[PDB]
Amino acid sequence: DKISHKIDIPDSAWTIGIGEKFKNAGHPNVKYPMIDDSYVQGAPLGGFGAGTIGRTYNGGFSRWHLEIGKNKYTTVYANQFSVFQKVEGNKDGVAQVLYAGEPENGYLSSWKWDYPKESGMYYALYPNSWYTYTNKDLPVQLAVKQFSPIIPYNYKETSYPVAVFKWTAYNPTNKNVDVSIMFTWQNMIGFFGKQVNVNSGNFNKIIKDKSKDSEIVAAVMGNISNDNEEWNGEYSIGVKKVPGVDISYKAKFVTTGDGSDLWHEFSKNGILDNKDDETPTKQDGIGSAIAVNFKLQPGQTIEVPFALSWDLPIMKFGGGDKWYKMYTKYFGKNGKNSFAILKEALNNYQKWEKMIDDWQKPILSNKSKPDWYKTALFNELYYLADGGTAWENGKVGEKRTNNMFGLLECFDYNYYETLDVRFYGSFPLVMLWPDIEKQVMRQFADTINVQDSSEFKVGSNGAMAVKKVQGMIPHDLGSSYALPWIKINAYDWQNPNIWKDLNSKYVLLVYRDYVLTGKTDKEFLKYTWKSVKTALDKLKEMDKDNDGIPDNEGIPDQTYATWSMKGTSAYCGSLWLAALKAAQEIGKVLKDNEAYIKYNEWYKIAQQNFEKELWNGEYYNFDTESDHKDSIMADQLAGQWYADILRLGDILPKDHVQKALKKIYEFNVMKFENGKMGAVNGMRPDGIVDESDIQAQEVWTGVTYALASFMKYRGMTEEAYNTAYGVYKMTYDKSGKGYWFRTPEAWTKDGNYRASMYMRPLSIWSMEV
Ligand SMILES: OC[C@H]1O[C@@H](O[C@H]2[C@H](O)[C@@H](O)[C@H](O)O[C@@H]2CO)[C@H](O)[C@@H](O)[C@@H]1O
Ligand SMILES: [Ca+2]
Repeated sequence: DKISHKIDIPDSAWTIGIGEKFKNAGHPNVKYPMIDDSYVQGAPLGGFGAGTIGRTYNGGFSRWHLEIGKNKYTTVYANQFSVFQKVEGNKDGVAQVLYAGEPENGYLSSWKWDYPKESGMYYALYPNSWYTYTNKDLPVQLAVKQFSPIIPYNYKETSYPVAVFKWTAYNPTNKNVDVSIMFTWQNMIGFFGKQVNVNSGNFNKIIKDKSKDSEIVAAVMGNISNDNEEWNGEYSIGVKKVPGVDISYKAKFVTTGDGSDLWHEFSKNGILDNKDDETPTKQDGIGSAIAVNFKLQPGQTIEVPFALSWDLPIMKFGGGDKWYKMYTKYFGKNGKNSFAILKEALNNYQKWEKMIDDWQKPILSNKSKPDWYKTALFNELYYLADGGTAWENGKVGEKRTNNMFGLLECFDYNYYETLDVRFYGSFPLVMLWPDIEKQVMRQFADTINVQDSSEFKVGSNGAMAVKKVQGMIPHDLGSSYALPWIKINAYDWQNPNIWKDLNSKYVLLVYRDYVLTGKTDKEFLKYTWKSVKTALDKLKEMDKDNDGIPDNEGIPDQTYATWSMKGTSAYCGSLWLAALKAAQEIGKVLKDNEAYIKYNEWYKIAQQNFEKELWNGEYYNFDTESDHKDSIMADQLAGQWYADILRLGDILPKDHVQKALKKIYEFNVMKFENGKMGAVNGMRPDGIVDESDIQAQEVWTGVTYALASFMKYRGMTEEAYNTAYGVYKMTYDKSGKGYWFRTPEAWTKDGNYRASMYMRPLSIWSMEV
């Protein structure tokens, strides 16, 4: 491995061998159907709202999120990098596809498949990933750095449907070596969004752009149609010329054939025919090929950049709504702009690299933090781009001031911006992309007073209920199978209009966003104030016994729905206390003196009653009226956790909070599988897991990272990192269950999971407040 010294892979990068098998991978622990795409994953490529492409550690372009809100796992085998090498003075060379595997069907059989094991590594520190190629039969060693320009406080490049592949090649041998690197890409127009004739009209063309300081050669893969539809647009691949390399290309080869039309050229001398065949296809799959060839003298290094772009301007949801994607603001909406995007990337990727280094460096250079934590902190951010992200730039067939945004809860539970989940999972947005965060919360503000009197069938019991109640915050802002932003509350399994935590979390989220963006944005507080007051006032009406706190009703009425709460609960109670104190402070800032006085009286009354009803001398009871009331909940003081973040001070006595957290650490962590798997949600005071409901027996990844941050703020440094460590281990480590780049909501004692690719674990960013 002489190539690793010649590139800058950080030590915290997640690593695995190319072609490595993994023996202990977990699977779903529920009886209903649930996604399991295996452990062959990688860091995604593509910006926010662009649609993402998951290239795996084996090198395949396999996890497709280009259809916004859908997860499609299938390797498009034609999409590859391939290498040709010949030692100078030798008659023949070798050619090899850089993919640890082979096609299932008989297509592309003439290509050299099955990149051997123990011959290279994959590395990932999102948004960067790397492949190294160190193979006995390849004299020249190769590495590629691949990324998309995901940059905090940048809402432009961060949106781009683009990837850069910066190759580095080094000759450690005593002889000159001829080397070719080739990028193949299938014309994927019609891969989604066409019932019939999936390839028909597809055509490829070569573009050459020589502009003194920059020669670029690119294949543009489009369609003859000018239909402005979900499926139509362009993919492009290309390369920038550098000193000492020459470029060759093949505009059209058949992907639904044996491949020899391309391979017989490339495997001969690593040089292609430069044939520019623009004729459309009818039934055959087609693709393009871009290759560079060069000669490396002994000890010589060369760097050559490739790029990939996809101009697919329109997203369509299942309800029929068609929206333009965010990036269209910068490149246009007509779907004929893939080359412009690619050219931007090939001429600016070095700037983008430095911008990425600039925002990672403060964390990476802090040597007081262990590398494992950085691996998790950065790689968890995969979900921002990969979570079915929707970022609109106008509805198809119409100007507008704001660009609505949606991140999914997950693909199995296909709901945009699920509020109770985003309470934990929105930390990276507020901290790194605050304008997006604020926009999402204004979307929620705008839903508060919406009334939908028509009824729906509640799935868990069968009872009918009102869709959307005035003054109650929605569970979500819709589904990709229906109408995001328009038809809210797509979730019907329970009735969110009776939930006791959503209104509180909403208020806490509003004030969080003000506090963590510098306490300067009064306009944001003004925009949201009516909704805040309404939300707390409607929740006050659910106080039955007149203790000043909303009553949980012993039925599904909060986040932990099936692990029911009754009476005053630690969870909803603490959130209520914190929300009231947050409302007080907004009151003071906006000079709404009556609101201030009101919420202050409500706060003091509820605070006293909370302490009296729930403090047992060691921790806070789960609730007042359940069968499982003395259970130790991991999330018992969620309100106080947010109050620390919001700099709202002590809603509960310091001494009591400290004891509760020590108890949670002693029990929920260290008495659950030796504290190597996170915090189990519920534990009985006898040191046995609360078995009243499945949820209680689950570790929730995002709850645990949140709990770690809470411990950290309260000076429990060792406990915080030990708690978080178990979540890292399960996700990323060889001893875990192989959930890298698909971190689930939950696992049980056995390490099997529920709901892979989940928003909540983004809560790890709360540890950086
Ligand atoms: O995991 C907590 C999370 O649950 C989500 O509801 C799931 C539920 O967990 C599952 O048991 C059921 O079969 O499916 C529903 C989705 O329809 C819920 O969306 C979240 O609010 C909650 O945080
Ligand atoms: Ca009450």
